[PDB]
Amino acid sequence: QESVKEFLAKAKEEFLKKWESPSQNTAQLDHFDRIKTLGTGSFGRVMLVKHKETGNHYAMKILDKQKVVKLKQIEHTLNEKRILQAVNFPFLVKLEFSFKDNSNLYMVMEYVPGGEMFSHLRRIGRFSEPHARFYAAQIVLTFEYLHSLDLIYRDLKPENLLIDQQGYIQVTDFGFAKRVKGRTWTLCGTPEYLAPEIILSKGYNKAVDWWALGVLIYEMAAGYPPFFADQPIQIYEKIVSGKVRFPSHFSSDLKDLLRNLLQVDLTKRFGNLKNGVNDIKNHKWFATTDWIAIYQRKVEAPFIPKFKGPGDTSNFDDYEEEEIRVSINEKCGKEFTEF
Ligand SMILES: Cc1ccc(S(=O)(=O)N[C@@H]2CO[C@H](CO)[C@H]2O)cc1
Repeated sequence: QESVKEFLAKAKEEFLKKWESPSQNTAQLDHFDRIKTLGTGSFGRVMLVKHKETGNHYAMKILDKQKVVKLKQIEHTLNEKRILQAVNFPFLVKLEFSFKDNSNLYMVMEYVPGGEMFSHLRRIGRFSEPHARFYAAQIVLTFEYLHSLDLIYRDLKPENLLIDQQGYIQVTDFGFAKRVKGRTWTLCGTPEYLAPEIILSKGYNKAVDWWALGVLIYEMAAGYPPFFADQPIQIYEKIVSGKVRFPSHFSSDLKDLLRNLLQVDLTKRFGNLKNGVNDIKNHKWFATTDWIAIYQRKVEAPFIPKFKGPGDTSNFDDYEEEEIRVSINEKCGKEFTEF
């Protein structure tokens, strides 16, 4: 374990140096060609772009400053960029450039052509336990890394897990990630993945990520999430009850792990006990996992996504292609000074 302690100490040193002195303004919009819209939201979109001089493809997240302000996401968007420019881990999508202009904020990330885990999960129905375990191990290591930096991720769900050319996970969307020593209070995340303490408006901590991992593993192995209902209010009632029904095809080890991750009492939840992540890593469901081999990407993946090359968009969906305009006048300059 000294090797792991020293790895995490170095990881924190390197994070803190970038955290304290964030990079800014490392590209500009007219250095890229727009290719395709890969995703949208209420205040931003993600575009496939190509750098005009190098030919490299990237996933460019574009946030409209005026909408970020209106939807009360200022602090969250500053968190997202400051954290992304400071982290470095094999299963996190890398931020290559960031910049802003009169209208928008831009985060230029590596493009992962294999698509969201969500698509592959829905296509296949459910993943076998070995397949879910391969992905789950990556998330465990990623959360060990993030939590050691005092970061809470807060948006684990299949849509945010991209599958790369080797079949490994790259986590995207740090819009809810936050550096938290102690507790935090914001209501955020997708309903099916919210821990009870979020729904109950409590001060919560990194244990919410371990709850979300329980939801993710259940959904991967069953094909649907454990607290499924038609409307958020009904989902929330199921979550706080914590009553779960496991499919009979689940192994006993999987059920036991999930009862401990989907523990309503955060003080009893795996990942949040005295032994921290080691209660998860040492659980019988992970007995076949070589944690070092996973980290080193030496395990052959269950599944390699089909795609033709680094510019292929076939694993992503089709969206209306809308203008990306830049106002002649600066909007919300003060709010985004640090970006
Ligand atoms: C003998 C045995 C080997 C592997 C597993 S396993 O738990 O790794 N996989 C299970 C078998 O097929 C289902 C879907 O994966 C699971 O219940 C269980 C039992």
